[PDB]
Amino acid sequence: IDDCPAKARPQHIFYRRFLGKDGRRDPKCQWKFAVIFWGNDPYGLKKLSQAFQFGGVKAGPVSCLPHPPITYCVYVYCQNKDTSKKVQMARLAWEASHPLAGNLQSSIVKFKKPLPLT
Amino acid sequence: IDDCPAKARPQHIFYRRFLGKDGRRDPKCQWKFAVIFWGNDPYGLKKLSQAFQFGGVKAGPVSCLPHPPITYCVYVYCQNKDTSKKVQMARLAWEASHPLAGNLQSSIVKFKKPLPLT
Amino acid sequence: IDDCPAKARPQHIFYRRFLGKDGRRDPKCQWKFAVIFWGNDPYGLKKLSQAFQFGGVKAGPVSCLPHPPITYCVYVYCQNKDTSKKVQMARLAWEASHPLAGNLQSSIVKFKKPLPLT
Amino acid sequence: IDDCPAKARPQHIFYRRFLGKDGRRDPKCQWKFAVIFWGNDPYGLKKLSQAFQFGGVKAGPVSCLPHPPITYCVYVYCQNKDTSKKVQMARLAWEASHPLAGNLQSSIVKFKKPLPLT
Amino acid sequence: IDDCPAKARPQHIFYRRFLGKDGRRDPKCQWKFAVIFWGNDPYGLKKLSQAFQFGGVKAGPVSCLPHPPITYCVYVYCQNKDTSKKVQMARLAWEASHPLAGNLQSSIVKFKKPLPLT
Amino acid sequence: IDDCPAKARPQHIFYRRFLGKDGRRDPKCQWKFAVIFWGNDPYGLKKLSQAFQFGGVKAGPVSCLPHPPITYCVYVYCQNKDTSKKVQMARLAWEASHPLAGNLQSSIVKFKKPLPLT
Amino acid sequence: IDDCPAKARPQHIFYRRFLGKDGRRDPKCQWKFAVIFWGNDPYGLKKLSQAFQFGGVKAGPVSCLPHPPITYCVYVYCQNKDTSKKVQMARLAWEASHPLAGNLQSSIVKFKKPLPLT
Amino acid sequence: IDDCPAKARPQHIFYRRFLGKDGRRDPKCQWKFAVIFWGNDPYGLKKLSQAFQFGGVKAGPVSCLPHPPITYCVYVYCQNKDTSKKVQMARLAWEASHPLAGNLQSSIVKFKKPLPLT
Repeated sequence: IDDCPAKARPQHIFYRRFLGKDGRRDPKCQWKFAVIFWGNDPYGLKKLSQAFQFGGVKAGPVSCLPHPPITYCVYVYCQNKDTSKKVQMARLAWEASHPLAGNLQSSIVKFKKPLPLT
Repeated sequence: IDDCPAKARPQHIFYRRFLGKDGRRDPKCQWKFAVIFWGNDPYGLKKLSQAFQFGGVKAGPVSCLPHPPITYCVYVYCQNKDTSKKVQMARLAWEASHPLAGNLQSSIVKFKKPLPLT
Repeated sequence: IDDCPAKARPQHIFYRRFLGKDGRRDPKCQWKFAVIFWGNDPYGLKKLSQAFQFGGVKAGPVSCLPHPPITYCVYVYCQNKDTSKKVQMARLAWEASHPLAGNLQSSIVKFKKPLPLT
Repeated sequence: IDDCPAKARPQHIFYRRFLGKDGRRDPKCQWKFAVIFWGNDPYGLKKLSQAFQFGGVKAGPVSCLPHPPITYCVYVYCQNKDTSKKVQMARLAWEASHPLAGNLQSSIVKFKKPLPLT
Repeated sequence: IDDCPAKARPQHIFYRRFLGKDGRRDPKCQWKFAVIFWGNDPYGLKKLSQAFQFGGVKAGPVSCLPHPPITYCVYVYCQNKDTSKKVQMARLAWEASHPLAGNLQSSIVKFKKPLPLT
Repeated sequence: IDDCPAKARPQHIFYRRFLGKDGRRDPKCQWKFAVIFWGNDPYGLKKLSQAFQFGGVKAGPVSCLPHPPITYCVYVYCQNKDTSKKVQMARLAWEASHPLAGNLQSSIVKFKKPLPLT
Repeated sequence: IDDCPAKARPQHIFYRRFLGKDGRRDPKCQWKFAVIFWGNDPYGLKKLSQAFQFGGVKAGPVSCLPHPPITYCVYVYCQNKDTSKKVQMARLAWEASHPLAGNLQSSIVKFKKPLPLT
Repeated sequence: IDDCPAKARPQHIFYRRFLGKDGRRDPKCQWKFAVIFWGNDPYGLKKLSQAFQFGGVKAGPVSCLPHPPITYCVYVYCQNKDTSKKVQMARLAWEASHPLAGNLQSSIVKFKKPLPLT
């Protein structure tokens, strides 16, 4: 937690408690699952990206989405189907608990072939 | 919210924000789903029971469980499979956000035949 | 049977014969299943609750249901899907065989995560 | 009930109450389902055959089974999957309720193509 | 074949060739499957019943069907789903090959619980 | 039948009777299904190919198979899953009924995208 | 590649690179799968047939299709469901990359019983 | 094609031909599907990102992946399951056809909730 930059620490401590065992170091599992968080606010999305780094849950850098109002997004990568939806619920928890946090719309994601994270 | 007794109001306001549309008045849906919250603490379970009364989510009174340390439990009844697990996540959110709240272990529940709530 | 209070003994002896092996002591099985009996009559529901205590089948205390005419209910917890529906049929048997017994409407119940009874 | 011969009347009245709506006249349903009752006793099987004649449930005459102690059997034909298992439970009810009745072992049966009963 | 009565021998020799391995002595398999042959002609149905006796396929005696023109039927019991439909095709083969044989309408049958033949 | 060359007429008349409705002109159905007949004998396979031409069943010309003893094969194209296996049984019928006919080993075939026959 | 005739070598080298491991020598797998390429051009279909010979992928000789404009076709036999569709994509790749090549319409094929290639 | 920057034009023209109808303007479909291309080379990934912009297929900007040798990735978003795998095959086609192009490893991706592209 000391290693994680300060800005996302309030979030980090929250998610660390929220997720539990399914969020920390389950090597046997394969990572087939991620969850994309998209929002117009780059600031909060960066905080979210910093917020999730774990044994079972990792998040990439902030990224733009295809435009047919720029949409920014950050993918949050998980192990199983449980933690995939649980992270989605983890953020909504923070939004409800902490009103000052922005509202982010997200969808669960399933990958067929495994991803290179272990 | 004025009608709901005070003790569960902090919880109520939380869940009211957490759940959203799937937690309020969806008449078309049939109630096949509930979620049981079991814990040794009657006090917190009573607060939980008072906490959930909604259009899509209703909770019965506190009840004991069969003993082969008395276990108390309160069922929380939902509409669909989404709100069933979402309520389970809603409580865990409160526990993580508010540390002073007790730890309650729970399981999602599926009913075959419909239940008389509309 | 001597231990079980008298009032539910006529029922108990009935269910003991009706259920058989699937109703007595199957430890290998996990309890994912229960069956809720709801009715307006507290008296008969109490008798039902006393009636079911077994190795594979356990019943909690009488409990109220959420009101949008008070409805009382008693959950009857089972091991597998077979005994879950079989108990539902076991009560209907008693109602048909013994006319004096009240009419109780019930639904089979499925739980996702296991329940703490062994 | 007057038309049904006397010997199976005690059974008939029982099953008539036990089965209910799913046992009487549901024309929309197709008969894909039957249930075979096999036992060594021809006497009781004949009584069973006389016992089941209904709108949704019909039973053929007593019949022998292939021998690799003669086994006699009587098929009981139903509409849906509900009534198929319900009849199986209906007999077990009679055996438990009435001890003097013999013990009959039976299995539920599924037919792919429909059967000529309407 | 010498043991099998003469009348069904032309049929027997036919089915013996038609069915093959799946029709003779597969003990590992459980008998969940039968096929009912129903027809108005008792004579041909008796010949059919005599025609099928095998390691994997057995047929009971001729039996009547429930009447809402008497219908007679004979069940032919199999091991797996393959032989169940194969026997249905085996008879149709005989009808097409031998025109003098009567036309019999039949359906494949599935049993949930196993049957006492081994 | 007059149009079909003579050599396969004995077969043709057989299959015409064996197959019935599912073998003649069902336009609503899509052809997703064929059945491949492979054998070392080109002569009999040619007769088989001539034997099957129908509204619901069509057969292509005799063709070789990949060699890692030349294997010849002829595909027989059907409408639904019923007629696909039924044709497989139709040939086995001929082999059993008529001993002089050669023994041909075959497998049912399923195609994902539809085939250009209507 | 030296053994394969020259005309299909440009194709062969292409498919050899395109397919990879799933296209070369996987003995453990069973061949349940093929893919049929149909087209009006016999010339290109012959080139295609010569083009595919592999450890995991084999193609038979050019063959006609049933006519209710002669259609020629060549089946390409695979191991698993992956290579079945991959070959279909492999040809489309060649058509897009090399414009001079003809346009061939094809469908993936599934066989129930295994095929004699190993 | 004039609008698309030059560097990815050779790719663009290729994919435009490869994909066809399923790659251009199918509004009725919902976008549940994307495909992630990950590789160590930022240069080629940028070319890939520029290469895919279509009615049915859109690609976001180049993005990094979580590190437990920096991995860069670019997501390519599709409509249905067909185009999702087809794009994966579309790139492999280019790699096989054009050797000078780098080798990129990728996996198909499924999203539960729809994505905001129409």
